[PDB]
Amino acid sequence: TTLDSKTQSLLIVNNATNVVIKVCEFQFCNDPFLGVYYHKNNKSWMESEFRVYSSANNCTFEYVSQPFLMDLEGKQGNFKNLREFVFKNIDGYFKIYS
Amino acid sequence: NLTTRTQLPPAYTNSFTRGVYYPDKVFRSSVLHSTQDLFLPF
Amino acid sequence: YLYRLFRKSNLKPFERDISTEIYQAGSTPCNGVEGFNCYFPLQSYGFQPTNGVGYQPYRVVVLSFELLHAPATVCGPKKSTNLVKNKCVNFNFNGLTGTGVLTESNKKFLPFQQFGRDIADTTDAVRDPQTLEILDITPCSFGGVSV
Ligand SMILES: C=CC1=C(C)/C(=C/c2[nH]c(/C=C3N=C(/C=C4\NC(=O)C(C)=C4C=C)C(C)=C\3CCC(=O)O)c(CCC(=O)O)c2C)NC1=O
Ligand SMILES: *[C@@H]1O[C@H](CO)[C@@H](O[C@@H]2O[C@H](CO)[C@@H](O)[C@H](O)[C@H]2NC(C)=O)[C@H](O)[C@H]1NC(C)=O
Ligand SMILES: *[C@@H]1O[C@H](CO)[C@@H](O)[C@H](O)[C@H]1NC(C)=O
Ligand SMILES: *[C@@H]1O[C@H](CO)[C@@H](O)[C@H](O)[C@H]1NC(C)=O
Ligand SMILES: *[C@@H]1O[C@H](CO)[C@@H](O)[C@H](O)[C@H]1NC(C)=O
Repeated sequence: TTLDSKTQSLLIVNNATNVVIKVCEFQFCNDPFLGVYYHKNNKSWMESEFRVYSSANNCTFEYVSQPFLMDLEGKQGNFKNLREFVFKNIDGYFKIYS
Repeated sequence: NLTTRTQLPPAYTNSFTRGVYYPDKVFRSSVLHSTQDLFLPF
Repeated sequence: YLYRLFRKSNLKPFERDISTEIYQAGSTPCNGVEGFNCYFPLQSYGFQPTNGVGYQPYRVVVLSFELLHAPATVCGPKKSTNLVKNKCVNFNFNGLTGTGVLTESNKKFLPFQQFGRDIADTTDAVRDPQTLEILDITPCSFGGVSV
């Protein structure tokens, strides 16, 4: 609603290993992101920075699925895939269709 | 904070025949079912 | 044990609200602190052990569910039996109670689907709980009879 830790807030994030869903009183920064960082010793791109929220407290629901490895490297060319989702919020249920 | 920005007017696109989801969890075949719900207009 | 004394609007069903912003009873905002005409939205109950019946703490639980439309995971206390096939019984597939002969089928059920309904909206395809397989149902009082 306000996204300033005065009210609850849902947060869905794949951090390249798992998907985490947190409903927790985040105090967000103005420009959240994920920092992928590139290594020169090997041609491997990896996530390094997680600066979405400045805090997390007073919170009830939290889910983390199984781990998975995904190719977050820089792929050059056309978009080789499409992903569509629909989010609804009906009577206390947040429905995600994929 | 990130400041290397270049704002542009909001770009628009025509979305057509998109935003249809299975409205329930029941198997149903060879049926012209009709529903009323929150759907993305064509 | 606390309850939300003030909110600027009522809730929707099954919605939680753990906010603590000061509720501006008056028209003048008081910048989120306590004062006059703007009150703390939560109030604590007083549950003395020797206070009236209407003030005694009551424990409430609400079991909310939806019946016979999705793959069941919770089951009742009833012990299963062995189905009698090609003959009509008082079957019970994850709760439904009907009557009719059963038969095998080869329909391609999606994983999140567990029932299958025909044009008449009655059950024409079912998945057996213990054995993962797709079946179909027909009645047994069928066929016209002329005399
Ligand atoms: C962030 C939340 C998130 C959700 C809700 C999610 C759902 C999700 N993604 C899947 C596949 C997959 N999803 C992706 C990629 C993605 N799909 C996404 O929603 C996102 C954000 C990415 C990555 C940026 C890939 C690569 C696969 C499997 C291989 C493929 O489909 O190409 C599957 C099918 C799993 C299976 O049946 O084996 C689910 C349920 N994945 C997630 O990371
Ligand atoms: C959900 O959040 C929004 C805003 O965070 C609420 O909408 C506001 O409600 C207050 C009074 O309750 C009004 O003064 C504002 O004008 C409303 N703003 C908007 C954009 O609607 C909304 O009430 C909340 N939903 C519920 C059920 O309480
Ligand atoms: C990032 O993924 C790792 C490995 O699955 C997981 O342990 C961690 O919880 C995730 N990050 C956060 C903030 O949860
Ligand atoms: C909310 O967080 C603050 C600080 O952690 C704490 O004082 C307060 O008790 C918390 N309220 C709830 C309902 O958790
Ligand atoms: C800069 O960062 C601080 C805290 O991270 C934040 O309060 C402020 O809004 C940010 N300003 C801009 C222009 O991003």
